[PDB]
Amino acid sequence: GFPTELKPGTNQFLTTDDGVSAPILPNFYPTPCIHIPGEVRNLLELCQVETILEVNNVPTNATSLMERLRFPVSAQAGKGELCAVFRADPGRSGPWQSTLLGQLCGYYTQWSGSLEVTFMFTGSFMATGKMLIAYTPPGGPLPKDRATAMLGTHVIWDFGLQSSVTLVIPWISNTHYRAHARDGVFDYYTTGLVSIWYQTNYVVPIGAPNTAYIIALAAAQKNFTMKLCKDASDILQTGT
Amino acid sequence: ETILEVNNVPTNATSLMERLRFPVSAQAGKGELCAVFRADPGRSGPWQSTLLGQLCGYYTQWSGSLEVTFMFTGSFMATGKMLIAYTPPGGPLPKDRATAMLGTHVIWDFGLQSSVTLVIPWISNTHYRAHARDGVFDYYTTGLV
Amino acid sequence: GFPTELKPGTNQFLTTDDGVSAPILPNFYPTPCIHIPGEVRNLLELCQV
Amino acid sequence: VAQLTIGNSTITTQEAANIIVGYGEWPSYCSDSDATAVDKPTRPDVSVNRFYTLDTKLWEKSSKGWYWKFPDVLTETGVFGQNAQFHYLYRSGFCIHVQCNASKFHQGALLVAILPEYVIGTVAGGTGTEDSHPPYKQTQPGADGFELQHPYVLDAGIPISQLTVCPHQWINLRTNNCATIIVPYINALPFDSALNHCNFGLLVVPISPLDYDQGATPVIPITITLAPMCSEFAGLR
Amino acid sequence: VAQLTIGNSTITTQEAANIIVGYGEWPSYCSDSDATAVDKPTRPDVSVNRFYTLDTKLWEKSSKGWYWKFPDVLTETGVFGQNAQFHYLYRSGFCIHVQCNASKFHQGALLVAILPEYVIGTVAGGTGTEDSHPPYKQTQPGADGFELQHPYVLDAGIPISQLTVCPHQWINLRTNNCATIIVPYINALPFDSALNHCNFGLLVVPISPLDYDQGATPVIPITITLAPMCSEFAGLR
Amino acid sequence: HSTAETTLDSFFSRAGLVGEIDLPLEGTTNPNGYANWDIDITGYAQMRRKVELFTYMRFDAEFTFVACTPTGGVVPQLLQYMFVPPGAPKPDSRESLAWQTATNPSVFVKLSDPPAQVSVPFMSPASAYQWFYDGYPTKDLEYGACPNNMMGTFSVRTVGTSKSKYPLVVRIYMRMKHVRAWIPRPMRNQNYLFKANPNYAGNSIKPTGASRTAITTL
Amino acid sequence: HSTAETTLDSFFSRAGLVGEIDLPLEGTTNPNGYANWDIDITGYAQMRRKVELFTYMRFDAEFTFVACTPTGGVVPQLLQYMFVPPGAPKPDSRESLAWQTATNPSVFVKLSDPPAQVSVPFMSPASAYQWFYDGYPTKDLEYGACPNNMMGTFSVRTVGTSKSKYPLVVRIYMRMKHVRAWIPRPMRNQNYLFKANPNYAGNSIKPTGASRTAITTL
Repeated sequence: GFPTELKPGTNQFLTTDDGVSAPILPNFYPTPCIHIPGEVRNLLELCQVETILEVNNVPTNATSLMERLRFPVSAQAGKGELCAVFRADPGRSGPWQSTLLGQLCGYYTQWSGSLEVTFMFTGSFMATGKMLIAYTPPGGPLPKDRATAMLGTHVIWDFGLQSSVTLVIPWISNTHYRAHARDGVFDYYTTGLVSIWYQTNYVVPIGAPNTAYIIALAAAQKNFTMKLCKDASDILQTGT
Repeated sequence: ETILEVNNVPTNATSLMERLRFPVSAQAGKGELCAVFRADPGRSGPWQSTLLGQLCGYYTQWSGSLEVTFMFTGSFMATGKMLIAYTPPGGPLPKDRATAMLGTHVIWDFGLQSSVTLVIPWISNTHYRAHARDGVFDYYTTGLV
Repeated sequence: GFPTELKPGTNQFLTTDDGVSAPILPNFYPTPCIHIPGEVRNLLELCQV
Repeated sequence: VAQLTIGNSTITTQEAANIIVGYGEWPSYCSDSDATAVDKPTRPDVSVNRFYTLDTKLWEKSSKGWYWKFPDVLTETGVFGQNAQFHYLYRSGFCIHVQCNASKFHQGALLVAILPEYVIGTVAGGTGTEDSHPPYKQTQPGADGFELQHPYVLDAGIPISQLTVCPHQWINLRTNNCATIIVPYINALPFDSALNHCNFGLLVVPISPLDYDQGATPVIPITITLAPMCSEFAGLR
Repeated sequence: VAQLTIGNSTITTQEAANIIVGYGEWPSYCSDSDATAVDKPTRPDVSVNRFYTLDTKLWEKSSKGWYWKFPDVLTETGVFGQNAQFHYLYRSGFCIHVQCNASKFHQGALLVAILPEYVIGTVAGGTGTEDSHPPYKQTQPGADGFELQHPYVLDAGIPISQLTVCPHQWINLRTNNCATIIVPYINALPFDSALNHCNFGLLVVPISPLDYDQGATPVIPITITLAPMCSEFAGLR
Repeated sequence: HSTAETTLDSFFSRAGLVGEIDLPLEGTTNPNGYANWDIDITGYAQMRRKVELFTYMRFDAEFTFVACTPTGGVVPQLLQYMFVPPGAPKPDSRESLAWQTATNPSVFVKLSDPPAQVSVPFMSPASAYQWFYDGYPTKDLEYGACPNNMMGTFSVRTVGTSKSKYPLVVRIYMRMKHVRAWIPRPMRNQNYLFKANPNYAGNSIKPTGASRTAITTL
Repeated sequence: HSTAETTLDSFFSRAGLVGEIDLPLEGTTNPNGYANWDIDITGYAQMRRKVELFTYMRFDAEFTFVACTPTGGVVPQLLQYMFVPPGAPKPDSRESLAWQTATNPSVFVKLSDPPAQVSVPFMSPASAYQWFYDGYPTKDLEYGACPNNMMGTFSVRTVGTSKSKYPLVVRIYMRMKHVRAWIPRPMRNQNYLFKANPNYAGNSIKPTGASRTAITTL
């Protein structure tokens, strides 16, 4: 016999620990795997896919949930009017929960990276006009009016021309720890603020829909991270 | 390219100009079928308005790939998505929008590009036939956009 | 112990499947076969008679 | 304008817009190993490789969306329907092409996508107490498709808000109409049944509701045309 | 989709649309000569170089437009607000990014521009007889901006019909939404006060009035996100 | 920031509790000092939602058996956990010649000894398991149900001819390793109705996530 | 079209059911929880006709034992199948010192465990088995009967001193492998009378195959 002294942790079972143990079926040769199109190797691949951002997450009615996918723009709105507004909070509840990005974050404790919202105008072809999308980094509350909003990073979007514009959120870091009621989860804090404004009124010729909708597509950029796992899932498996 | 009178419904004399274009509007809800026609450059139908069609009439049989283009003329401020879908010979017009998408289709977004083009793979008006007495080589190969 | 995961079909008996199994009589040496005139190797030989 | 002609069919589709190749793979035949090793599977290049144009569906201001199930959709109409019926094993890629004939005075947006193993789930009774697996109408809706009842959850408790995570393509009327998707054979088996198991489903939902100022043809036709890329079958009956 | 991450902030902005670099110059630090020659000004690269996302403003069918004043806007919220308050001299470039979340069923156009030394002028009484220099609310409207009362004359008898002669960018809803502008430090002095003199103003006016067929969220949110490029300060208090 | 915590193996690792057998000395449940547990990786609540992120998966698993008394006490009782390779028949009595058949891997351990652990290889005769099956495996409704996905069956029991002396509770932990996923699909957003299919409440459809007042008010 | 499906091994392969032992708890047949089965490859109906296509054959066999209850149930009962090499004596009691003798290969397996399988080599002391023997092996009629062609004897039984607790049904499957045939002979065309000889109904002789009306009318 070769000399051995046992160290603490002997006979111990750590759910995370991953050493090994014998195969229940030694001589079993698991049918080889063939080639299945589109394998995933790291969830972060997914976090870069654009998914529909339910910015219009207001109608809760059962047969309206489909409206949450898009917000509208129309003749009724006059220049300057604020169209919509949401936060850069891929994690936290809000419009982001609809995106795959969001849903994955929920399975993680903290993260950071650059985001990328896209806006698709689905109105008539004959429709024209300018919308002003503006991002206000953490802190500076939602710009008072359209004017002042423009004095900061913004993009004037013209659907008369390009029917789809993309805005990049510089960086959001959900790492600034916190402790609410008892759910001491690393609260964003870094809630950027995207606001979309009516730069010009909605313009359409006689014969076209005097109201259109805009779909929003978000997704994180290449430089996105996720740290710590958290199996928080309200949708759980139930025995028939 | 010549104007395909897909909206070949109004026959009234002072409306013939409407046959040149079909409409899209607020009244229509998601999923709704907008329009539908066949890939029959020869035979009567919307194709008769095109130069292509009219020439085919001066010929007995033919074959090739086609190319329909769609131009949105709405406002500039107008946005949204239309789903154009082609169903090759056989498979009847898809029941609803969903199932239609499971086959060759193109989601067209006018918010972005104001004009999309769809290619019809191939239509062969060679499958002979003999209707009432006008035994003309009937398409048979009626695709479905 | 070397790591193994079992795939479906484990503990399964397929009448056609033909892997193997040990000899009931290990040391038995089946009397050698001599030469028998006219052996058949494929029924198709017969189908041409 | 430029009409593609592969078969006794001739679709006059756009010259060459943008097509999304599924999972980044062109449907191909097979190396030299399958669910048949002493059974060389005949590869229908004959009439099994032409254009099929399903009965155009009409898009209304209210369509909830539609869906088709492959390979089922065609086992119906077609000589490809002849094969899928008289053969045991099957493997085949695809290529769908959804077109939309509408005017610049209409508006809308369709999300067209391919979802492997698309398992439906009806109401489960009404409120949720009945293990009633959907009818043989929702599992294999022939060549005329079937409508979504709950577009938001794609009829399977999955949010459409995330459907883009599949091979998809948008069809925004003000920007285009035709959309294309090349689907490769996706299965956990080289050769699978072409009559009972539907390798996937093609969905096409109106994300931005169809609309038109009053007076325009209210129904815009969605024409789905598809072509079977690399058909493969084994053992006839 | 691609989210830029420069700081403990992470905005999920478009991949890389078009950004107008102001007066054709990237904001930089300084050669080796200023309003301080035996005073090497510390250059905050720490938390003074992250993303700030101002409280989104709501665009209505009637918004007259808004404006913010730099550097004031941030001397409020932020560690950049910490610097601008505890320091005497200041020099800093910028980079604004205005985003607009709306649907393809809306429409409008916003002119977003940067106007150096943006001096306001109220009504001057009512008709024009009162040398009342605008309130401390119009000269430095914090981080929540301020609305234009006379958009046509930009509140300073200058015609907006010509505002494009400044670093600007359009935001036509049917064509885009996000718009970006990189502002370089523009002043008649190397180092100027960061609390009393506002190097410029950011305007964002609805040139084509917001609109939507009835039933769509009537207010479209305009999210202004900005990043301080090359901050510089001298002597703390 | 190392993107390693976002891999597939780092997402699906960690020993989770998937089974909890119960051998009460006397009562209703498992009145024969033994019970048959079918390997079901959904024994872990939030697991379903997760794996169901993909359409095809492949993996192995390391099962660990933590057994004690209901109180949490350790006792000198010897147990035998047996594995029923999908395809072989399971025990039906406290001495069905099933526990005897060698082709059914058994593993004896006392409660004195630390948890027992073993590795089950990727069973399935397919290239991979598949959470979804859009068809029927060529009266009754056999839809959505995929055959070959059966990982096997663990049969726990107190060694010996007679019943156990103390009440026992065997907890079964399983950590999957070496994972490969394919075809990512939308994330479940409606509560689950049955372990079987993806049916959902056909009226109680709620929005993917919380909602607000107006789209302009944040 | 590959002419491989027409080989000899591809014609004679496939595990066929050749034996079905029966150990009823109580009744008539096999009243001692054991029975002796003589390896007879004609246990499979259509096999006789086939092998009898040739005059001389040589092969090995892989026997498989699928045992359960009459219901088809699995049970914790241990069995012992023993092989009696043609030449050694067979058991006669539930503990004849026969089951004890090593030169009689036994194989214990529980019903829990998957079927038991083993390979019997080409026994015969001749160059090959021979379905026909035109003579007498140098009172009674010993014609046509060929001695050395005996493959052995399987003796099934419930392990243990006492009788089994449940009723049992052991099905015996045998697939022959590595086959060599010789001297092809005409294909049987008259029903079989005895397992012994080739006698046939001496009046009930029917035509090789169906008949028609006239030779001119098809």
